[PDB]
Amino acid sequence: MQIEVTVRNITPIFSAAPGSNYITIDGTINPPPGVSRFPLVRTRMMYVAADVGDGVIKSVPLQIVPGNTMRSLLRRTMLKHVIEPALVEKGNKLSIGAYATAYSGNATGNPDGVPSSFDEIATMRAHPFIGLFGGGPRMLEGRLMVDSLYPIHTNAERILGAGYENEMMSGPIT
RNA sequence: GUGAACGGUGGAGCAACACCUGAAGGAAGGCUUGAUGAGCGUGUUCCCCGCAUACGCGGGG
Repeated sequence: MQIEVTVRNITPIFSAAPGSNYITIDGTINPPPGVSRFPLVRTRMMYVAADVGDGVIKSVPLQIVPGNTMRSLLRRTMLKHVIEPALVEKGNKLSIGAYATAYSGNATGNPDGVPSSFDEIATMRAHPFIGLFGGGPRMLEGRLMVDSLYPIHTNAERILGAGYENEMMSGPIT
């Protein structure tokens, strides 16, 4: 089942791309050394194959938010005000490892190499929260598939599948 | 006139069949482009340093 959540950002988006990048006072991202470089945390960018001219496809930049950030955000909002109220209005007490595995998919950094029983797998994939986000010590596969947040941009023209032919941003978005 | 002289290791044959690199995972917490350099007081011959070599030049406060 496919969900397409079209959102519009009200304030600027800053998902910091890792990397020691630098900037001059008048632009010029990553200059040659000696022009008094300033530290610059660029926002997250996905390279996307796109139509640059008639019959030519090139790997253009397109500024996105990664799907891991979105996946943890969805996990965090359901945990913050659908799952934890369902546990503390009923007085249920999750363990600290249970809290760690709920909020981050694992309790420790060492998954078990042994597989879990099939009844356990069926119960957790039939579970409302654990079915969405798997993992755990025995590495359950979740049912949820969270894509990265692309903008409605012509650079993402091959991403959207021509679902939206309007509202297509052409110029730079940064 | 080498116990020599002469003498083909040959023909043919499938390394091949099947196999998910995969499950989970927040780039983030904090951070004034704002200044800084733009205008505001002294009223006449007093020390010391070099070039000279004193006829004078440059010069410290």
